[PDB]
This record gives sequence, C-alpha cells and structure tokens, in this order.
Amino acid sequence: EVQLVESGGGLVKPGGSLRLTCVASGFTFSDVWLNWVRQAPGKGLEWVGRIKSRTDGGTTDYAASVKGRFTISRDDSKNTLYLQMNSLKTEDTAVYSCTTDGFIMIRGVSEDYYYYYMDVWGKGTTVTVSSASTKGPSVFPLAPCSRSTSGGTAALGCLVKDYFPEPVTVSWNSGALTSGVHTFPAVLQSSGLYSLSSVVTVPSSSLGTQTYTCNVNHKPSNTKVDKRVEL
Amino acid sequence: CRIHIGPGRAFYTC
Amino acid sequence: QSVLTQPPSVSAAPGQKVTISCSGSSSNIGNNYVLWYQQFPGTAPKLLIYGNNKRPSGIPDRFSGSKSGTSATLGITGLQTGDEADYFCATWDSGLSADWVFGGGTKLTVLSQPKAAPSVTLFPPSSEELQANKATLVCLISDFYPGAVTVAWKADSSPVKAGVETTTPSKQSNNKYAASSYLSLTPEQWKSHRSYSCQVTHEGSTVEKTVAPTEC
Repeated sequence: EVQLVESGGGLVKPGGSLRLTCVASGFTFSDVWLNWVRQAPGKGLEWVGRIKSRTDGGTTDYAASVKGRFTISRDDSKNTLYLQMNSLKTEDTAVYSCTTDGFIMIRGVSEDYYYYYMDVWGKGTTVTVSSASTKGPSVFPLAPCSRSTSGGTAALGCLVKDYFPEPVTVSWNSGALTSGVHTFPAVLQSSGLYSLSSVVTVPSSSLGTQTYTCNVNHKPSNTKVDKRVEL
Repeated sequence: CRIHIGPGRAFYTC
Repeated sequence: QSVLTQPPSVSAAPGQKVTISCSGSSSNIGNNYVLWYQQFPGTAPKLLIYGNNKRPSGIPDRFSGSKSGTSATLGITGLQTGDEADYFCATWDSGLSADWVFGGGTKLTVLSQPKAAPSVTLFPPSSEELQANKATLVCLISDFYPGAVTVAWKADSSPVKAGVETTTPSKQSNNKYAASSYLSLTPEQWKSHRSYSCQVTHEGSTVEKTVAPTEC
C-alpha cells in the first residue's frame, strides 16, 4: 500500500492533551515534507503545520491558531509523523489528516523548476473537544401550525434535542415506515449538546388512518424513546 | 540551478 | 470564513462548460501560485491544475486554469456525469510560516433532472418544549435539486441571525436533496413577536414560510 494512516483521535476535555500518529507505507518517508491539516464540521480545510525532511533541516512551521499549543515531530525509523496537541480548545474540534508535499518537475535549459503540492492524503482521525457529559435526548413532536390541506400532503416529525455524544438513530413505526422519511444531520448548540430532526411526509388523507411514532435510539446513554406525533 | 515554487522552500538553490 | 472564497455550488448539463472562481488577497493568491483539486465523496483530493494554469499527467485539456490579480478560475468544458464532485483551490500565504491555504470548495452538479424548488415546512415550538422553558423553530427543507440552498430567518420583518444552525444538504432517495435549519429562542421571545419566518433561496428563487404564536 502507498498510503498515510492516522490514528489517536477521540474525545478530550478543554485544556487537555492528545497525541495523533500518522504512519506512512509504500514510499520513502524520510524524503518528504509532511503536513497536518484539519476540517471542522461545516467548514473548509485549514492547514495546521508542517515538518520538513531531515535533509532540509527537520524544522516545523505552524498556523497562528495553534502556535505554542501544538507540536509536530517525526520518527523516520518508524515511518511515523506525530501531532502533540496541548491546551485543547473546543474550536480545535475537527477531522485531522496528514499529507505529504509532492512535486512536479519541469526541466529548463539553465534551471529546473519544481512545483509543490499536497500529494498523498490520509483519511483522517476525528478529534472532539468538549466539556460535555453523556446525556440522553429529549424528544419533542414536530407538527404544523395549521390543519393540512385536503388533497394535499402533510409533514410531521420529531425534534431530538440536547444529547451527547453523537450519534442517535431514528426510525418510524419501528422501522416499518420508510417512505417519505428523512433524518437530518445533527447540529451542535451553544450548550455543547447536539440536536437533530427526523420527518415524514404523508398524504393528508393518510392522517387519521394510522399512528406515527418516532423511535429514537441513543446508544451512548442507553436511552431509547418512542414518541407519538399527532396532527 | 533549481527554482522551487511552493511554501517554505528556498526560492532558488544551486 | 475559509481563507479563499469560492461559490458554494455551480451546475450545468452534460456537454456544457462551467467556471469555478476562487477569490483571495495579495498575501495568498496575488503573489503566489494556485492549485485546483477534485474530490469525490469518500475519496482523496486529486490534483487538476498547478502553477495557475498547468495540467499534471493524465488530466485532459477540457480542464483549464487562469489567475488574475487576487482571483483564480477553474474552467471545465464538455462536462461528463463523472465530473460531478467538489472542487477546491489552494495556494500559500506570503508570511514566514508559509501556511498552505484553501478554498471552501464548490459542489459541481452535472444536471441530470429538471431543477426542483424546495418544499419548506416551518414547525413552531411544541407545547412540551415551551413547558421545558425552551423554544426551537425548525425549518425543514426537502426535494430540491441541485443540492444547494441558503436560509434566512426573520422575527416579524427584521432579520435574525443569532441562534441559527443550518445543516449541509444531504441526498434523499429520489436523488433530490434535503436540509434543515433551527432558530433557538426563549419562550419569551417566541411570545413577544407576532411572527417568525424561514426564507429558503434556491437557484435564485425564494420560498418563505411563517408561523405565528397566536395561531399555534
């Protein structure tokens, strides 16, 4: 395999520390500069820092956002790159990936040109920084403000609120109801707790013909909730 | 000589 | 707040052409060189353009690049269904730390069905949640194509931006898209105003729903 594989991600409290590792296979690791990058939920990629090759001095550069808190090092004998993270902040929550710099060479008559780019990319490891304790969700019914229109369609659902950590799973009518069902990704509230919604769209005439129950499962807290929703 | 186009690299080396 | 700014999405039909722009500052794009990458879901980024306008091995000439001032552009002609992916630009900063910097990415949709406007349902806070001394407005958005929307909230007639979270669109079963947005309020704020609105903009057309405490 020609690859980079990160490990070490997990949940840590603010102020805490965590070390990530990145193991290279299939190429000459000692010849390349390496980067750490990260991507926070709903955000774009941010470079964290680099370490150069031994031949280029082995020095490290860091993004201003992590300077003085994060340290990158490498062990060429083990084909391994490290990111030591200290004084972690909630805003450090992200998927962390390692990459190599590669280059395209263009020969000229008197000078050769080297264009660098991020070449080999790891799949990433998830780091979550939160002070939150495990907590099961509250479940609230979602029903519309006014009566559904005759001949039209109706939407109803469940708001699954204030749980930690991820994930929860939601089914409807014990999994028998799947048509017209969508369960949305979670959002993270100011509180440090997550929320998501799940809905089903049905014919207005279907209302009154059967019951609609959302089944919420939050394994991390060993909580299951069944909530009927009435229109 | 070599010209290096990328971050952190010495621009020209000989 | 990505360092380089790209449009969230672009679309065209098979055989047609598109451009994807990348906007930065003199400290990045202005004085340095731009790369473009292609990325499919669950795959690694693939280099398409380097040095502003050069193509690496194996990249066909229907991909091209230009740089102008503090902006750069990726051009793709003869669109294929297989080109549907995220495209992002990169360069580096001119400071001594020389950060690599990135665009936020652009979702390219290669149109394979008619554009479809979103269905929007705005749910008010439930009596149960109000009894728990909280209040959440839930704007659910579904069956839109291509998969990009923007969401704006209003209390009465005024914009409200605080207490808003919105999810990135996800594919449904019929290959159309859904998204959700939330407005967090105190029970007091909810009772105060005469209405709240969720406005969803898709492909230049806005769909709006409103709820009123004195109607639910």
